[PDB]
Amino acid sequence: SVLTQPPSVSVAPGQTARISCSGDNIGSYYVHWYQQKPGQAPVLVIYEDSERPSGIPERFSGSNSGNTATLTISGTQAEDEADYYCSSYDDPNFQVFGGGTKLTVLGQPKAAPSVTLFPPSSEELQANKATLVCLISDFYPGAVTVAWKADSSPVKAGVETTTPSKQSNNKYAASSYLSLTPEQWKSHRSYSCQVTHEGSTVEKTVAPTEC
Amino acid sequence: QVQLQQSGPGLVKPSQTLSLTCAISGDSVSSNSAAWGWIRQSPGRGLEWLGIIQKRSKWYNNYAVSVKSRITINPDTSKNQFSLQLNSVTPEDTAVYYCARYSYPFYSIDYWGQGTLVTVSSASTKGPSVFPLAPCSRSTSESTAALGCLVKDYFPEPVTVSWNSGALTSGVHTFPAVLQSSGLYSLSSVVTVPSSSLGTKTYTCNVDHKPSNTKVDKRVHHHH
Repeated sequence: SVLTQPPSVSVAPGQTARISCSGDNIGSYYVHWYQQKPGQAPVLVIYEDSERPSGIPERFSGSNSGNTATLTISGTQAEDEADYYCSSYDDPNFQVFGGGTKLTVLGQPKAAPSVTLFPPSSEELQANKATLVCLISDFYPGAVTVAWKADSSPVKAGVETTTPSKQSNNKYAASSYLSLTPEQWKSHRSYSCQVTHEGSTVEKTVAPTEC
Repeated sequence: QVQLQQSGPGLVKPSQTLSLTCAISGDSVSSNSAAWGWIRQSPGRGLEWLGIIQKRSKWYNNYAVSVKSRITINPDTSKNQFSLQLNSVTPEDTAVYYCARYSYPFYSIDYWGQGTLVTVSSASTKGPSVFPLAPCSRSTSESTAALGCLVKDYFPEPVTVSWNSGALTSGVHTFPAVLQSSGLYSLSSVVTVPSSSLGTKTYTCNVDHKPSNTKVDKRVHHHH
């Protein structure tokens, strides 16, 4: 089974965050919630749909009904900023995790990503290689979804995408790399770099007919 | 309390066998009140369950579908440990590996190991190929254009990129490298430059990879 989570949820300090975990009849089994900060092992914050283990602040709350399990945080603290994973149990496998959700506590205004897409250089083509370079900078919060396309069909093969990282201006940067053969670059009529940042998709496109 | 000490090599050659060990303290591996398993997490990615073992009437195990053909979790009832073993490894098996204790009856995880980063790579020390990054059919309408350098396929970190021998620092943005499946890194560095001076002003990146003695300058040719 698959537990679908939103990639990103942002929230201002002291306001309520809600993180979903959709799935086909996930309300029929118990759901656990784990908090994970970078460099650390995850921490259980909610078990049995809505129960808080010892130590877990009461501002954390849980729910589960039908096809949607929801982790809710009231008066979100800055320290609550982390990754939130839900987990349950179908059949026959023992455990399944949701894709995860980055929860950001706003410390600065939201900022749309700057996307630049570079085509392969002629030098690389001479060396019998082809690489598309998609650069994403100055976005906040630091969570993006990169989607490559050939003409109109999505491409996953040869795609290497970095993890978002803080810049010197406290905003975030990321970059995706598409490795191709020159025949592949010359075959297709177009290539696109789709970058989704909180429901907003910025798209950049290159074509082999531009030089 | 309960302690979970992870152990094993951090680097594994591709198609070999990944092996880790979770030494338990403050509990028994053959406990009837707990279950033990492994969970991994690819860098910058999400949690994924690998397998589990528990002793009821007898020893039982359950493995995730995609590793089941390669995964083996064996409880060492002597040294009070349980192991993880992945045959025929591949670069997508590169991740942080956590061992964990599942608490009855809800099977929630109260205790984790410190987690060991394991890399599946046979990468050797290599110098990068430096290619220019320049937009083709530009035809700008704004007072800003972007150009840069692609530093592809090098090992290991780091690589130092400068522009015009250090004379150009403003508007310079070097991006954190990517770790490709090959085990090699690729990096980009770009500059925000005025578009009104693209015809006369020149821009050259100075890439330096010390481990391979790479000292390459590359003038970024502007297209018009």
